[PDB]
Amino acid sequence: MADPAAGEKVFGKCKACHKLDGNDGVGPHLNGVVGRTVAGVDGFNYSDPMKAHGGDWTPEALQEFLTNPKAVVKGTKMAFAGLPKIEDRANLIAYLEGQQ
Ligand code: HEC
Repeated sequence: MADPAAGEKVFGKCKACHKLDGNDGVGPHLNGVVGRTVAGVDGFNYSDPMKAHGGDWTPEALQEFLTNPKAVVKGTKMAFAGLPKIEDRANLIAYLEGQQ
């Protein structure tokens, strides 16, 4: 299931650290992350294994990192446990395509 309205309720788990619309808080601003370069917001300083990772945030790279972030990038400052169900990750990735 890839629904952007159910992805807005799943993004309430992200809202306290991350704000979509230009504003960088505890994490960076997430407007248009689907396809965006790893360590790409010039303005937010990232972790050293996040800067050394490379490539882009594709829908499989976002599904692996949102399943467990500190197992995928060993030494990221993202203090989030994980989304185990596919519908929560796929609904959220449809909302992050909706806000490009
Ligand atoms: C605060 C406790 C966070 C929560 C809750 C979530 N994330 Fe976060 N995110 C946070 C930080 C501090 C960072 C930077 C990590 C680093 O190593 O520098 C991040 C990063 C992401 C990223 C990468 C973005 C990029 O521009 O490279 C993504 C894709 C990301 N976080 C997504 C995300 C989502 C969708 C969350 C809710 C399910 C989520 N984060 C929660 C801090 C926190």
